[PDB]
Amino acid sequence: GAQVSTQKTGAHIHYTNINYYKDAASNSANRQDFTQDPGKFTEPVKDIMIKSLPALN
Amino acid sequence: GAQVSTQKTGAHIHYTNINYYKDAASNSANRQDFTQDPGKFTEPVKDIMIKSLPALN
Amino acid sequence: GAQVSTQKTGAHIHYTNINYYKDAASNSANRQDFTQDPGKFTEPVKDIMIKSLPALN
Amino acid sequence: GLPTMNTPGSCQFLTSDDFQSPSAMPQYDVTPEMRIPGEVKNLMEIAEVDSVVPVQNVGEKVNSMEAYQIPVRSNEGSGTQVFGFPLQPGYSSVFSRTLLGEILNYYTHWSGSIKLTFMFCGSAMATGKFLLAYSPPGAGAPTKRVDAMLGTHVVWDVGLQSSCVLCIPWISQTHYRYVTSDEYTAGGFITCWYQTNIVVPADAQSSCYIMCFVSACNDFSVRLLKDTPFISQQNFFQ
Amino acid sequence: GLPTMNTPGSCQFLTSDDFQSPSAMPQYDVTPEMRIPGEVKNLMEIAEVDSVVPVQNVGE
Amino acid sequence: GLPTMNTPGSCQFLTSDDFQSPSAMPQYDVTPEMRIPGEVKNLMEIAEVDSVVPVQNVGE
Amino acid sequence: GYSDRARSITLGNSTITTQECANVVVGYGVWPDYLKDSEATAEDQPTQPDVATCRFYTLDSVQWQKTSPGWWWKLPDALSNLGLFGQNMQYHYLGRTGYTVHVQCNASKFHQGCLLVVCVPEAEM
Amino acid sequence: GYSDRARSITLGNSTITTQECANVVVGYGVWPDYLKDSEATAEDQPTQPDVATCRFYTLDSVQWQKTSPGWWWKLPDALSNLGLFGQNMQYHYLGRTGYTVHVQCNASKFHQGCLLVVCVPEAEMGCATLDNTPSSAELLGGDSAKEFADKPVASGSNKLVQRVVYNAGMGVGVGNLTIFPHQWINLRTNNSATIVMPYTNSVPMDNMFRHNNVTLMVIPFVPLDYCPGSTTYVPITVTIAPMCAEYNGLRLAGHQ
Amino acid sequence: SITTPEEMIEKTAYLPCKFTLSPEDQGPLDIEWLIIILYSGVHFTSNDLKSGDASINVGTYQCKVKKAPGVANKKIHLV
Amino acid sequence: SITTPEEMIEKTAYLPCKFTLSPEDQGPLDIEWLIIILYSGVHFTSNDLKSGDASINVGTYQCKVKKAPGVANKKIHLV
Amino acid sequence: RVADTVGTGPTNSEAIPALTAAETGHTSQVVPGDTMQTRHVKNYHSRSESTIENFLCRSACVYFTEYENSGAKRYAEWVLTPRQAAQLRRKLEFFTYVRFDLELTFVITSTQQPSTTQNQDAQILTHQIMYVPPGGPVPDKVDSYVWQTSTNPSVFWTEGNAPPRMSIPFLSIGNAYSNFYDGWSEFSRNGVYGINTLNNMGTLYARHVNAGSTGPIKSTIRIYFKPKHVKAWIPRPPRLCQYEKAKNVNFQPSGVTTTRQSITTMTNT
Amino acid sequence: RVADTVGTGPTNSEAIPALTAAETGHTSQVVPGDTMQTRHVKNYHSRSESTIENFLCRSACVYFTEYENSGAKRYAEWVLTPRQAAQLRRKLEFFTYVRFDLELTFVITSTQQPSTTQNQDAQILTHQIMYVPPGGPVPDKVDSYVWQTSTNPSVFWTEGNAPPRMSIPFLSIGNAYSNFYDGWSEFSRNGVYGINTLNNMGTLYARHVNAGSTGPIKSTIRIYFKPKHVKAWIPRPPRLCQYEKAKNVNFQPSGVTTTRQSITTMTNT
Amino acid sequence: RVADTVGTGPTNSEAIPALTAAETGHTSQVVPGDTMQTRHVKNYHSRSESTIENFLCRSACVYFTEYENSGAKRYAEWVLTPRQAAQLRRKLEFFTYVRFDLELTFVITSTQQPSTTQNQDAQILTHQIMYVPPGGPVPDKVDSYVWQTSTNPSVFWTEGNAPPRMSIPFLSIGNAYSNFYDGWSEFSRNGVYGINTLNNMGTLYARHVNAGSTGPIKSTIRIYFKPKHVKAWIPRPPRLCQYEKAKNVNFQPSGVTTTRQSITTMTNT
Repeated sequence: GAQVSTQKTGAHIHYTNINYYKDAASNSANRQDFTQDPGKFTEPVKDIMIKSLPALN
Repeated sequence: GAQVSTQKTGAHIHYTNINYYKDAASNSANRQDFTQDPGKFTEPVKDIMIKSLPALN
Repeated sequence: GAQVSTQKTGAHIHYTNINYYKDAASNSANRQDFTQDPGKFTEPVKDIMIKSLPALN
Repeated sequence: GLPTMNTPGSCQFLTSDDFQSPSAMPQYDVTPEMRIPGEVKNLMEIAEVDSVVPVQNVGEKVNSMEAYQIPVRSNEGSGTQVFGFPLQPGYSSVFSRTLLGEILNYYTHWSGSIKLTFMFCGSAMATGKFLLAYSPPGAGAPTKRVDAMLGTHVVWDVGLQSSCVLCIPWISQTHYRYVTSDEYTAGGFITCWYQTNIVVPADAQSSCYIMCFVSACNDFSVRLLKDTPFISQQNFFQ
Repeated sequence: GLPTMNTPGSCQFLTSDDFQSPSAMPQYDVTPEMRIPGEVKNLMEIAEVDSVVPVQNVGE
Repeated sequence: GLPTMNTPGSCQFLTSDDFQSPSAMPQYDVTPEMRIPGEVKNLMEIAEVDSVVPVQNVGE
Repeated sequence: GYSDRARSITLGNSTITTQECANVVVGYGVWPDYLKDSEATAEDQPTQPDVATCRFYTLDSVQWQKTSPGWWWKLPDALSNLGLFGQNMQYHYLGRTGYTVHVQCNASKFHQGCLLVVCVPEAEM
Repeated sequence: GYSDRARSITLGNSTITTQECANVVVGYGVWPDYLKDSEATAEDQPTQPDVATCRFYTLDSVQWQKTSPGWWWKLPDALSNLGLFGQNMQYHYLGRTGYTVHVQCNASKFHQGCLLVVCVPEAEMGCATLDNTPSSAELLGGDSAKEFADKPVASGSNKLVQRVVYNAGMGVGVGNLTIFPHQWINLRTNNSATIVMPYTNSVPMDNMFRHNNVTLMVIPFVPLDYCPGSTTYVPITVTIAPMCAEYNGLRLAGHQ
Repeated sequence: SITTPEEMIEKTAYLPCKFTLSPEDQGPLDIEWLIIILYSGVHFTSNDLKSGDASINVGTYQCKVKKAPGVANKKIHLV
Repeated sequence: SITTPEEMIEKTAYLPCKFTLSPEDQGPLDIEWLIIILYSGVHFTSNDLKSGDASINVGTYQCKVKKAPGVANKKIHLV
Repeated sequence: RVADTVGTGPTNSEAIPALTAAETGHTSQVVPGDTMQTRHVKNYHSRSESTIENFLCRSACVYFTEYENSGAKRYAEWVLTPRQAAQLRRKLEFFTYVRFDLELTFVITSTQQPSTTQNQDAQILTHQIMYVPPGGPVPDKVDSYVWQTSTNPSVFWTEGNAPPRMSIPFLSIGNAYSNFYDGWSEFSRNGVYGINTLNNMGTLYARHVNAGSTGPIKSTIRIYFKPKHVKAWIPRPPRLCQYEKAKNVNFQPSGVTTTRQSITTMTNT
Repeated sequence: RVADTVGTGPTNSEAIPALTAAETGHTSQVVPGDTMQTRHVKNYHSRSESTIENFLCRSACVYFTEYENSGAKRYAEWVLTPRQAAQLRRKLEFFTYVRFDLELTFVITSTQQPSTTQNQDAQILTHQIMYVPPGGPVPDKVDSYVWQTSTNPSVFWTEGNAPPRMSIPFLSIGNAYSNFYDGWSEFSRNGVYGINTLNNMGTLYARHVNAGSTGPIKSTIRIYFKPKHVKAWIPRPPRLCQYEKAKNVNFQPSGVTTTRQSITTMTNT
Repeated sequence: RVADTVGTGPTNSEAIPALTAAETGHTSQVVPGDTMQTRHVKNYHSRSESTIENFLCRSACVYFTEYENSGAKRYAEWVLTPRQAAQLRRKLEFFTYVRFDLELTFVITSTQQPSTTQNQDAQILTHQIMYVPPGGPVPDKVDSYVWQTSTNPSVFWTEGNAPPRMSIPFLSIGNAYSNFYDGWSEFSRNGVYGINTLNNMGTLYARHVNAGSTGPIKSTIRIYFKPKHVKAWIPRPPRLCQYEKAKNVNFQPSGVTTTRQSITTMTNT
């Protein structure tokens, strides 16, 4: 039950992982979660605002 | 002869195990047995008792 | 070249083994040989003796 | 030799580790299993069984069977109180020594509904009506029957069936409550009042007793196993 | 015993290592997750929000 | 180096352990086996043989 | 197999159980309901507290003596100061509701007597 | 059309009828049976008396008073001198059996009180003197009930038993004895109590003179109370039937 | 284990010291009385004292029974 | 935790020492006042001081509340 | 998974779930929605930590004892038993009969003792732990030939290493262990009561293999039991009283519970 | 992958990306090529080190404390909390609610204390660390029976080995931990403010198992937290002021920022 | 699996299983159900621990000996043999001919010896163990060139580590080892009796590689044999008497068994 994942590499390879314990709080940190969604804190308006259009008309 | 099982996880992943010794008293504890049967100690009557019906009639 | 065998268990599971050295005098003890043949030391007579029959007639 | 690197935690004894170790008796044949009645697989099968509550745990009543008896009589009035205690299953001295309470005192947390069963033990002629009430926290405890009437209650009428069950539901802001005393995880109050007076004929006893049993519902569970503050030791027992 | 060789770095504590360790509470059931507003996954979602600049930071 | 963790019981001598160890004579050729009479494989083949009992074990 | 004498009524967070009941009398054969669209006149949206208002309220007790003439209670007035039912009639100009009335009196076999329990519409005195 | 209150139990040449019974409690859900071939260890052929041993035996009666603490009976000891059950345990080295225990107490409507009837496995009790162990005579009463005490017993170099009722002689809470198979005799509702117990041991059979597998306890949680002019003498009677009884190891009679 | 390791004999006085040996016990057997007499590999009443009777025939008299690894004691108040 | 662990009482003078116990706290409870009175298992105003009132009725007066592992203090300037 | 709440509304009928007879010996199985109006609440809770395994499978100190490298006490002995300590004894005695393998751990420590000896340089200490099954010869001295451990299991351990650890299976002659025994080992009914040979697990011996130094040192060994692969039968009421002896169940009478001020008091007095 | 620049040329139109209304509460999303001519620049940059995990998942000293092998202080105790230190507290309080597992490490060290004792040869020291969950019995002395650790987790460790390390899951009764609590634990609103029981994680106890030597020694334990498997909600403004207490948010008023010489000065004064 | 009891009833016939002739040299094979009525009892017992392997495959101390870092005894020597100890010798001599590999373990310990030397600080000690096969040169001194171990097997070991362990195969010139030899090595029949060269396994030498300290130290080595992969032939009666020598079977006449009081006594006198 081995997991093969990709390593952090430069721009312009794999590693193997096996879990030994039974609790899942014993596992290693999730360092490869690169999900973003800034539209909650930024631009949180009810009506959408187009960039080229005047904010108030 | 590896065994892949599921780890304890929250609500709302696997781990691997291999036995090394020959006796089976050398194995790890069975922590995932979630079998229940409380009807021996509780409700141990010869005639079954329905909830909505009077206990004695 | 792994060997999967059965562990000693009670009445009423496997383990894995790999050899590392080259000599075979380096291996572990053979603890599961349950072969018996007591008829050499016991009942070692030329003519067979039936239980219900008289020993001498 | 396969090259290896030892990480922090090597050669330490953590009393709750789960590892394989070598057997000191190789190839020992154990005694086979026979079928015995009453096998347990979860401590919550024991918690779900009734046990008698010592409500009258006042003064020397504890060193007697009188702690378990709840006295009732015939009054020249109505609406007076019979008993009251808080919803503290593992901390209150009313519950802490019951089968549920003993099991709870091995765990930091608890969750689920509770069942309180009340059984009348007077003469068959004796008749009565009682109000059994639960108040969630936020105000105080009720001091009058009308204040208690505003919470979760049952009106128990005594007759052929001598036992009535008052279910206390899980009404909490958190999913779990501390077994130890805590004002954040407050549970509420449980009270009893005389809906109507006890009425008997001539030559029957106008004083009676009631008994209480506490059991857990099928949504009950506990967490964080810990040591009990109930057994202690000063020297090795011999 | 499988023959092994320990390399430099054994039994050291590097405060930015990423290893698996034994749990001190086996089989503990955690509180389920509820949906909360305003979840963050990258500090650059906070940097992309405006904030007022103190340009006249002179004296009192 | 593959990362490992040593558990309690490491480097102990338990006189009834069952492990593989290195041979001090590599590639030694042993004397072949001949067939000898009366081979034993279980101590219960010896227990199942009669032997005379000393019942009158009194004094001299 | 059960006894028609034993009945349980559950409303909101309250439940009443009686082991000796004659039966239930239902108004004029009409179970209470909400006002329908084709019978209404007021146009704003109504409020319906439900479990908060529809639940059992227990009043003070009276003593039955050998010479007692009888007692009366105006239903709306009886619960005018009790809980969220009282608060909701305090903040609103119009209300509408039905009732479940349960009267309780136990005694032993030797005790004798008979009471009439009646719900009278428009009991103008 | 019948009443769940009326029940009849027939065993051997005996039959008990009760017009006011709560129901029957069945051990741990297990009806008694005989030992099977794949669970045995002793090799000789067993004896099964059946109708001769499996039948109701009625013991002496005790009086429930207003201040009575309670009574206890070791099941194997209780029937050790009674009929062919007693003879068969006298001539044999190993025995095995279950029980049907029926407790009886009637009274009028005015009489009030409640008794707990419980069958406790391995009811090992403690001596008043901490160094010593309770005497056999103090622990066992073959033809007589053993009585609990209300006050604590004094420890003065004796072999007595701490028969405190609120500790059940076993140094445990008495209200927590409900885990064990049990029924309640409530004078206003109940008349009798019945428990069917299976064989409970860590071994397939046992010697029946040096080991008592189960103990019957009757404890009044609510005292007995009546107004003047009512009957003042109220007895309690215990009736016990062995079930699926088998014996191995025949030899000269006696226990030594 | 000695039977009734605490008792008071009020009165020839017979002091009982009957004992039992655990399967684990296998060391040499040594018996001592205190107030007087010692047995090693007042008068003892049993010729076969090794079988399990350390009783003697005559303050507080203490019987010490020692077979490794087991150790047992019995105190008797003779009045 | 003691409520308002710093205050000045200017004036019978009532010195409040109401406290709270953490779930972790489980050791024996000990209360001490300083300048005078000690409570272990000037006069305290509450019979049920164990519940959480360590107030007393009469420089700087210090209230020390100790339940292992928690330790709390309160300083009051009586003028 | 633990059960989930079912939603209910108002009722008016002859169904009576709240009324029953506790004289039957039966625990009522009423849900909250039998006596009130309830919403639908899916429950994700799990009773995973309440299993007999998790409840019992933690290491526990059951005994500790000392020995010296010089003087009268050169070696230690102890008959294996879990009744000497309070905590594991009380957890185990929730049941009548148990059946488990054992995991055994040792923590051995040494301390230098005060003396006037000078120029003391100490070598490393090795310890021997030997288990003798019931019936075998026992060591009368530190140098006794029985330490040869030809058949008896032994564990040698040098100060500074990991603690020694071994697995022991179920060794009872009977099908299950016994926490309680209402009887005697003598058919006559005389002799000690509550004592039998079902749970006899042999003796433990401990010594220094070398003395190490010319000055005095004292070692202590602490033994830890961990039950594994557990089975249990017949639940029993928890021990209300303080244990007094290891061999029997003797106790001192104690109040059913703690006392408050009255039957309406919401606090503990 | 971070965004890539788009190439643009000259413009003359009624499109006005540079003009907006900040009163709306909306951050403008203008690229550089909205107000100047730009080339095409593929961008290979990654925001991998700015994830909440990488930002929080490093070990941090949160507390350290001492104990001795002789004298009044024989054992140490500490209520687990990350508010005692400044650095991890300030990083964690970027958010209102967090949810994480913990990785726990210990660094235990010993030092010989000055004394007139002579001929001192010291044996190796073993330490015991015990975690008591909130509600359980606590040790009144070094030899207290509670050190039996029948249920409480314990870690034994001998000087010279690797540091001990264990994993702790999310233990909150509430769905998420709380860094801030605007309220009281009393419905009356009296009592301490900002205090609740959501983030209570129990106490830690530490002792010497053996004394080792005839002379005095003093040990120190340092505790390290590492958050794992992190979730966070509601971003909050960073702490401008110096922390004063562990239990509350009290502070001393401080300037919004540093001061320069004038509004046109390009240096820091 | 061990045999299972067969159920039988009553009989009346000319079949006579209980009557036989022991003069034939044959052990009767009667089951209990030949002389009584029996039930059917399935038997789950196993004879797994009675195999010659399990019976012999445990480590056993066979010899121990000392040497010093200074003075006359600087090194130790021992001719490998299992007849020096009592326990393994008696187990092995259940048979006439055996054939096994060997697992060899060493337990080396050191102790500081009394002296007036001062300022003694000791470095760690390394030991050398050397096996010389029969015929090779042997070391006349601690610094002898033969310690070069060009061909002879050697094991270097530093105090504080695990015990050294190695595997040795079957080295006999004959097909099987001999526990007993009724004869002489001289055709004339003169010379020593019961002595042959079939079981000669060479000599063992042990020394300190460094002296470590300026004060005196004494080391002891203990040797442990574990037979592996065993074969045995011709069962022999167990040794009734106490061994006297290592080289021969000489003994002192002893009673067949212990004595009781009479032929009807049920106890041991």
